[PDB]
Amino acid sequence: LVPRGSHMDIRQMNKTHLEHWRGLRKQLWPGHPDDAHLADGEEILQADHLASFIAMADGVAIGFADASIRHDYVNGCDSSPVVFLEGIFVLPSFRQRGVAKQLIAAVQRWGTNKGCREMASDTSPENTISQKVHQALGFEETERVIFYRKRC
Amino acid sequence: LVPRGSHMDIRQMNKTHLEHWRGLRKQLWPGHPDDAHLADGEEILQADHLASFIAMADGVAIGFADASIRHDYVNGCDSSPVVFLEGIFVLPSFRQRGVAKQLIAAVQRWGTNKGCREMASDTSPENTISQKVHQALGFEETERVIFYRKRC
Ligand SMILES: CC(C)(COP(=O)(O)OP(=O)(O)OC[C@H]1O[C@@H](n2cnc3c(N)ncnc32)[C@H](O)[C@H]1OP(=O)(O)O)[C@H](O)C(=O)NCCC(=O)NCCS
Ligand SMILES: CC(C)(COP(=O)(O)OP(=O)(O)OC[C@H]1O[C@@H](n2cnc3c(N)ncnc32)[C@H](O)[C@H]1OP(=O)(O)O)[C@H](O)C(=O)NCCC(=O)NCCS
Repeated sequence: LVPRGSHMDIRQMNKTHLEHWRGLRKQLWPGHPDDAHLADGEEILQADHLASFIAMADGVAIGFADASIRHDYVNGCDSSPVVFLEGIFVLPSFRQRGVAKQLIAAVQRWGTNKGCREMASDTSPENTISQKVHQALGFEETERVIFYRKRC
Repeated sequence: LVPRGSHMDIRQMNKTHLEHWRGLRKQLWPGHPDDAHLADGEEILQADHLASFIAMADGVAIGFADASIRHDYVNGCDSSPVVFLEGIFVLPSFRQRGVAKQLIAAVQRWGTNKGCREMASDTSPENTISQKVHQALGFEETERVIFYRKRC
């Protein structure tokens, strides 16, 4: 069978996606231990406010997005709760083809169905590609900020 | 009575502080309507996770701080929940005297007693004075980021 190509599926990560997801995520956060990633998957799966999305193509995972629902203050946002995009990543060899586009779309649709008026997100200044992408997908830059931590 | 000066009290904003607080806050967020500020005071007062602190000096309000407890992800933080410093402001004519220092201290002590391992905060790049202050009070700059919003 050849006149076509071979479909891509954006699916919500359930437990049978845990290794595909872990595999891609190790490349978004190289520095976060396999154990850590596993812990996270468990947490995500079970939580009402956490969701992930995997973009499967011909039985393999080529991109994912990590969304959460924020009930706290959220830089540049007017309403609550907010659908935040915590992490999105598409295998190099599949970028600029609308994958992250669909992934982000499925993170919006999830957050809409969960009450969220706005889909927030964030990126690093050194991340120009990320910055552009956000703009291309209709995200408006709201504010830039510096964060601090102090132990209690 | 003269050999001394005249004590300053950092107190947690209850309802009999609502106009002193509103008065100072109008100068942190000029652009937020008196109505809005009032709404906020009500909300703060009643919520388990919201707290404010007023620095009273000789019966008048000279500085305040707005803290919240964050249960969502928090840029540059390792634990949850986090005591976030949403807003701090000290009348011009009282800065550089340790007021914000005590105010921030009382926001830490509140957030400690509420489980928080870390006290987070944030500021704008154009805010050099804020930036310095944070450093002086032992806050380490964790990360800088750009935020985005998209409607759902
Ligand atoms: C951000 C990232 C997920 C984008 O993936 P993607 O597959 O390239 O996304 P899309 O192809 O759907 O791009 C959507 C839009 O961004 C633009 N864009 C994508 N890649 C771009 C690039 N590398 N440089 C400039 N513009 C780019 C597309 O042209 C545009 O399409 P449009 O014609 O509808 O405007 C990224 O490439 C990634 O996979 N790697 C690093 C992870 C990262 O940056 N994370 C961000 C938050 S954690
Ligand atoms: C940030 C602000 C609250 C500081 O108030 P403050 O009364 O001056 O704070 P403190 O005097 O307790 O200062 C603590 C430390 O910061 C330093 N500092 C204070 N003001 C400073 C200034 N104007 N320039 C440089 N360093 C400064 C103090 O020297 C230092 O004391 P230390 O000897 O213990 O290191 C500010 O001045 C304010 O009131 N106005 C604008 C509001 C704002 O910037 N908000 C920030 C987050 S919403």
